Amino acid sequence: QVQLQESGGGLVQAGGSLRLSCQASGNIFRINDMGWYRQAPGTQRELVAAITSGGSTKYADSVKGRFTISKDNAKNTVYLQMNSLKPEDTAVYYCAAEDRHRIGTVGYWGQGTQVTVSS
Repeated sequence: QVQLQESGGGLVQAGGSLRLSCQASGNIFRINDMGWYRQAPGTQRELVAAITSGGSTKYADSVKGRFTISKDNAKNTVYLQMNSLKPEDTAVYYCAAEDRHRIGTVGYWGQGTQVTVSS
């Protein structure tokens, strides 16, 4: 099994930038797709960005053009680069990983990292 650990959250002024990191450890070879979800105060958890091992990406319309998901294989980490942050990006952000032996669902979750965008 696999563990996911997020970091890089915090407080940023509207219009500012923030880079989240998710380091995977354990049985790395088991990871297939990875992604970032977020859960704003009161709302449901939503998929924000996803990446495959080969580098294919996708984004929710609400963040597309502003957020970039990427990976560093050597460091076993995936990133969420968040530019032009708006107050509505305020949420707990969660790292997620698909297990190759159970495709189509999340196999592993991080504990979540708080991003607060001030007005």
